[PDB]
Amino acid sequence: GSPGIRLGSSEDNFARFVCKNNGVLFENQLLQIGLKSEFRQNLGRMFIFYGNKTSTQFLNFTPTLICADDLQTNLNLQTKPVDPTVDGGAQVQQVVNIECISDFTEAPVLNIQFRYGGTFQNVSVKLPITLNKFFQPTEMASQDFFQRWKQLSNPQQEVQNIFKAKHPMDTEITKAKIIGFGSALLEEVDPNPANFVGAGIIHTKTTQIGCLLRLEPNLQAQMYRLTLRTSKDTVSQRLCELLSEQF
Amino acid sequence: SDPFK
Repeated sequence: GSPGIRLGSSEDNFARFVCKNNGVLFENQLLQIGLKSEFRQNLGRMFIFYGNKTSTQFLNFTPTLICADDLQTNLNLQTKPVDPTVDGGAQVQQVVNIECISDFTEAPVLNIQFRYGGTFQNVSVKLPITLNKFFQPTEMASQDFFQRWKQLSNPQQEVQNIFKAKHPMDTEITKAKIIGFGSALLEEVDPNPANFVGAGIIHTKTTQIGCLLRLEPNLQAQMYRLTLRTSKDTVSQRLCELLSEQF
Repeated sequence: SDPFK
């Protein structure tokens, strides 16, 4: 995607917030933006923490959430005004109430405008609300898994990606990443114990999408094969896109 | 053999 160096961009740390909800999204020399989020069903609550790293107040501090056109239809975000004056060394919080209307690919933009020393300060960063946040894990027995796997009918509902590892292929980190992504992590389904299997339901207002995945590490080749099978083509695509970036 | 076909 988007060409050129991802440093000083709107998305430097986005990928660190797909399989976890808490941490520092952005930090320049004036402002730190932290996150803490929780999701249930098709809903979420995201706390955004604005930290003034300086010894002077920020004035007219105004964070705004922007959702590009298709995103508008698929994601509803509700929030309340933040106090515009932020003391040096202080933090102010914003709470963002999230409702997923239907599956979606784009991310909202958080724009922050404030005055510091009489100067106009402007920051834009992509906010890590991603489709996998709306997962319900679904534990099930291996027989039930394979019966559902083999109900795929529409070829477009199956998406596979064979890709080079970007990170060390550590077993326990991999387990943690799948659990953080949000599906159940099913053991004793793939007879090869080195592979990972997941199952869950993506919840949206209008549609519930059942999802099955398989991750096959190839340690000597430093490669993975990821397979998504779900009840909606666009969900298989976005989940494969997201998960692939994590390994 | 392979339950995934």
